[PDB]
Amino acid sequence: VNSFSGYLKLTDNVYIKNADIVEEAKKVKPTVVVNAANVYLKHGGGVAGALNKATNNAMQVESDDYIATNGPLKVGGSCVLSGHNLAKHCLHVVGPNVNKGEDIQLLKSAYENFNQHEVLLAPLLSAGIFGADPIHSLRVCVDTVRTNVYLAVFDKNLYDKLVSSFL
Ligand SMILES: O=C(O)Cc1cccc(O)c1
Repeated sequence: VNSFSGYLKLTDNVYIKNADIVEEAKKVKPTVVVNAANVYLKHGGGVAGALNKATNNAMQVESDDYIATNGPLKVGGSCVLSGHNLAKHCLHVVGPNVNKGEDIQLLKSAYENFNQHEVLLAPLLSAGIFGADPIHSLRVCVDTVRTNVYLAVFDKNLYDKLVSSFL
């Protein structure tokens, strides 16, 4: 048993809910929250702008130190940093950004990072301002992630479409 409430079960291991991932993280304080990161960990907008704002910019301060030491992530890659006031840990995962010309095949590599963690609160990778088809992102998630993933979908209209079209 875990602390996640109100999710629809899609598969053995994948759950979904219409929720603000910021508000969900603040309520649950999961072990791992996933950020929709870019390779520079520049948390300007979307989930990383919203997650970073909720940390009062402490996520960005930590991230800048990480990049100064290690250099940029790979598209498809990840790093584990603090979860600040939102979670124990934040898994910063870089899905391909379609609006920058990145290979959508890298979305499966991105979701493979989730398998290193037994339970996660996550957004749909490469959705929203990263420009991918969210229906596709949910299919890749279901067919790639084997650990227990709790997906927060901000947009109620998209949530209903994801559920109603799910095979
Ligand atoms: O949550 C959503 O409704 C779709 C979305 C919006 C912003 C970033 C995402 O990964 C996904």
